[PDB]
Amino acid sequence: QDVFVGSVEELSAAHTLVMKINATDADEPNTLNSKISYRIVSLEPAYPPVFYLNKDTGEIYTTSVTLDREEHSSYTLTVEARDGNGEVTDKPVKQAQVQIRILDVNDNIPV
Amino acid sequence: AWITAPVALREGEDLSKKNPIAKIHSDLAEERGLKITYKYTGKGITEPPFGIFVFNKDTGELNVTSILDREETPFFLLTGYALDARGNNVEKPLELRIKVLDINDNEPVFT
Repeated sequence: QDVFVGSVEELSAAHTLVMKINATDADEPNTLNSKISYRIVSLEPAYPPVFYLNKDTGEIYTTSVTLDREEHSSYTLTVEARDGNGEVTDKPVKQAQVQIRILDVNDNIPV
Repeated sequence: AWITAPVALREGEDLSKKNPIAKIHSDLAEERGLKITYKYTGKGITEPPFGIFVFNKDTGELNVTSILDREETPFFLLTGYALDARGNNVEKPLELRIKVLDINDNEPVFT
């Protein structure tokens, strides 16, 4: 799909599951030529790395860097999907946007 | 080191051709064949408000995304850093401030 969508709470833990993505390829099935892997080519704000992408699965996890809803209430990522054994040249490929929406927690005290 | 006054930019103009508004670079790395990866920090990059700045990890450069407004903010305060592929902060930090300059784009209001 062109856009993928996910959510997560603030003040959460590492390796906490956010959402899944997928892609497909036209070489023969069960070959290194169609063996899909994933990567974050865009994030906003780009530093630090707050998310992790299992190349095993296309599952988006958190990293050890904690999100805050009082900082940002959403994050937009772009992701790129690759195969085989060669490496990235200047010629692009099709990429897809990810959208991670933040959930509040009760870290602020009624008075 | 040298205590600096900031780079100035002005409100209400396009900054496309005024970028980059900071840049880290080192030809002592070049003479040695060394590579470096960068980070920046502070306003717009790791702290609020946001929607103002972005930075390049490969090239050391810092950009401006938008048009400034001086009745939003007079100034901004950041820190750039340089680090190697084994985690080592390679040189003294880029201590770095930006100043926002003011023109008559509003008319007075009564009390």
